[PDB]
Amino acid sequence: KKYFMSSVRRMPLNRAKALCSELQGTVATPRNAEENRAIQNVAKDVAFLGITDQRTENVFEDLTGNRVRYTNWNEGEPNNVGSGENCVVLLTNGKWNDVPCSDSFLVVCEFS
Amino acid sequence: KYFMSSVRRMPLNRAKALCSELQGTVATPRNAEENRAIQNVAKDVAFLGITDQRTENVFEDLTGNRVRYTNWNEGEPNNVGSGENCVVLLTNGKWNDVPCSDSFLVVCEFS
Ligand SMILES: [Ca+2]
Ligand SMILES: [Ca+2]
Ligand SMILES: [Ca+2]
Ligand SMILES: [Ca+2]
Ligand SMILES: [Cl-]
Repeated sequence: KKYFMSSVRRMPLNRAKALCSELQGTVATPRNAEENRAIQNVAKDVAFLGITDQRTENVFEDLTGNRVRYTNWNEGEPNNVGSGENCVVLLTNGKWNDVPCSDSFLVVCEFS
Repeated sequence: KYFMSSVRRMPLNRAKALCSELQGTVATPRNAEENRAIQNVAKDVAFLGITDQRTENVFEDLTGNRVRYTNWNEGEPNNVGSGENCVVLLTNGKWNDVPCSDSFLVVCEFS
């Protein structure tokens, strides 16, 4: 089964990736509503998910380059504001928001 | 409990910081079953969340609880040199006390 754990400190996606990979896990990528809720359970605040549209704008993939199926975008998202928002966070209501990969948020790691 | 191993080596203070960052702790086997599980996730010698830093030869977990189950390698713990107050799980599953300043892999434990 997948197990999700939340970080205590906030950091940009690249550091979030490094943190989860340090324990041989990955940044949490919910594949369905059950997993999305499981991530909500552990994230006490806005937290990074392992999804990006860095390759092609508006084509969201997990960190292994696998195009995602399930999405739970907050109304109005993804909006790619300004210079670009190519990373994704799980808001406190469980919905998603695309944000700059360089911005800092808690991270939820996934292990199985 | 879920056990995960790090890929890089680091001293105990950094190991504690890593496990704590994801709200866990350095793995502390409470019986032979947990000891084997940690051994299996660790690909090389790794730190356990046990030390005798507070009182020499009184081994406790990182929350101050004295440990009951132990699996010391023959001749251990020997507190050699200027002192060894940290503990590692060897590749055969037995334990060895080592300097906390030394670098080893870390196995984190989560509930
Ligand atoms: Ca984008
Ligand atoms: Ca947005
Ligand atoms: Ca000692
Ligand atoms: Ca020793
Ligand atoms: Cl020491």
